Amino acid sequence: LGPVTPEICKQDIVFDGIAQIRGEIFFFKDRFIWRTVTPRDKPMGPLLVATFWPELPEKIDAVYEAPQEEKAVFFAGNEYWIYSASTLERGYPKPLTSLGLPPDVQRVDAAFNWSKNKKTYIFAGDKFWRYNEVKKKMDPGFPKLIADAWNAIPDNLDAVVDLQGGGHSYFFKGAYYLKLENQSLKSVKFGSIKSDWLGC
Ligand SMILES: [Ca+2]
Ligand SMILES: [Cl-]
Ligand code: NA
Ligand SMILES: [Zn+2]
Repeated sequence: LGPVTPEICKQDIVFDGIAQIRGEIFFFKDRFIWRTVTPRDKPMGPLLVATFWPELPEKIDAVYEAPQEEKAVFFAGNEYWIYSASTLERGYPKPLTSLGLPPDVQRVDAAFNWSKNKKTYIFAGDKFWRYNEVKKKMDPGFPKLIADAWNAIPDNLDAVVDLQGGGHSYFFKGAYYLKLENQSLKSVKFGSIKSDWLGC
């Protein structure tokens, strides 16, 4: 007798964060992860996030992999953790203020590094920030409003990821994802997370 764990396809799971880390896609839900190497193939899981990142709290809010450093950055509450493989770095968790976020944002929604410009975007409610990974600082003139800067992208995102050299960013909210053409921000298509990411 084991405890009940979430069942993809049989339940409507809205993930906390999604990230491609070291060529693998991770879907995070509470203490668990499912992973796959290519999107429409049914992911292995649930594994426990603790067998890879033991220091992470029981729920993350957003995850991305900083491309250059190939470090995984996880947000949970008003802290973030940066790892190289399963090794937590020097002095993490740090408050979100060490990333350049204002002390008023107490949690973020979704985060990704966008291959279109290799800048990191951090989404929180109706706003986002663009973080410079080489200068290790936020770019000026942020936060901007998602409604003002993105095309057909909803506020309160769940997760965002840009896979590989695929040239699409994927915004996940509720049961659907929006697929953005990185070369044509005008062209946004929608699809179903269960059918297209979880291979249900
Ligand atoms: Ca989230
Ligand atoms: Cl995310
Ligand atoms: Na992400
Ligand atoms: Zn079942």
